[PDB]
Amino acid sequence: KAIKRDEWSATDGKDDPIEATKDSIFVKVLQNLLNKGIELKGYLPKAETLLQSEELNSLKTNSYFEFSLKANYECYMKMQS
Amino acid sequence: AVVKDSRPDQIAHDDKTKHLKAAFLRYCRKDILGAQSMVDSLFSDSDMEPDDELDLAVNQISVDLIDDYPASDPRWAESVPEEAAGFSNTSLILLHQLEDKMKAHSFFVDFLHQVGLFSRLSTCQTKGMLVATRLLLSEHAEKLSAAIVLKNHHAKLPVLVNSAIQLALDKRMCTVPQNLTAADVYFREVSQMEIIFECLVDKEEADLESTSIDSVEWANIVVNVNTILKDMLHVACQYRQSKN
Repeated sequence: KAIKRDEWSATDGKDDPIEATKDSIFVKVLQNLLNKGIELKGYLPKAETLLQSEELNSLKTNSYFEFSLKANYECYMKMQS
Repeated sequence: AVVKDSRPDQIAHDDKTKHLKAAFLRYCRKDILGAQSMVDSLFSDSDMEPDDELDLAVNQISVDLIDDYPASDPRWAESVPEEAAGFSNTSLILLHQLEDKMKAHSFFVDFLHQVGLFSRLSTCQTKGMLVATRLLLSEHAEKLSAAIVLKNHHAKLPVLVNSAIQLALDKRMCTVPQNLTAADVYFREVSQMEIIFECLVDKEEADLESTSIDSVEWANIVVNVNTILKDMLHVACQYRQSKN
C-alpha cells in the first residue's frame, strides 16, 4: 500500500531516477523507520520478495523506478544492519 | 563447498570473462584465498608469470572490468549492465562499486610500485602502440575517476549532464529508449573517451552555430561545459600527480 500510494509510480513521469523516488512516501517511511531504530530487514519484507511480487509489473512505468527502489532499500538495510 | 561469485546469467563467454575480472579484483583487494578458491572451482589456473602475454591478459581483464561491474551476491549483481533487469543510473550502489574498483586499482598500483621489481614486466600493446602496464592501469584509474566525478556532478545537477550525454549519444548515433540511461550507456562504453570528447566538441559547435552569441543563457551553458571539462582535467591531473 505504501508503494501504491507513492507520488511517482502513478503521479509523476519524469526521467530522473534520483529525486523522483525521494519525493515519494516510501523513502520518507524508510527514513522514519531508520531514525526510529526498527530493523528494515526483519520487520519488513526483503528486496527479493519485493522484486518477485507481482505488484511491480502492474505499478511500474520504467526500469528506473524499480532499480532506484531496490538500490535505496539495499542501502538502507546495509546502513541499518 | 562451492566458492564463486554471483552473475546475472548471460552469455557463457561473458560470464567467464566476468568471473576472471572478479578474481582479478579480489587479487587486487588482497582476497587471495577467495580468489584461489573461486579459480579452483571454476577454471584451474589464471595468475601466471610477468611477461608480455600476462600484461596483455591483465590489460584485457582491466578493460572488461571497467566496462562491467564486479559482483558477489545478487545485490551487487543487479548493478551489472544488463538489458531489462538493472543498471538504471543510481548514485549509491554504482558509486560504491566504482569506489571499490578504484580502491582495488590503487592498492594494486601501490603494491606493484613498492615491490621495486619492474624488469620482470614488459610493455603491452594499446591501439597499435606499446605502453607499460603501469601506464595502462593509471589510464584506467583516471577513466574511473572521471566516471565517479561525472556521477558526483549527476548527483549534484542531473538534468544538464543527462541532456548533454543524451545529445552526444544522439549525435554519435546511440539511441537510448525509456529503459536505459545515456549516463549508464557511457559508463558501459567508457573506453570511448576520445569519441566523447569529439561529441562534446560537436555539441558545443552546434550550440554556437544555432545561436547568435548575444545572450546570457548560451554563455552560461558553455561555461558549465567548460567547468565540467575543467573538473575532468583537474581530477585527472590530481590522480597523475599523486601517482607520480
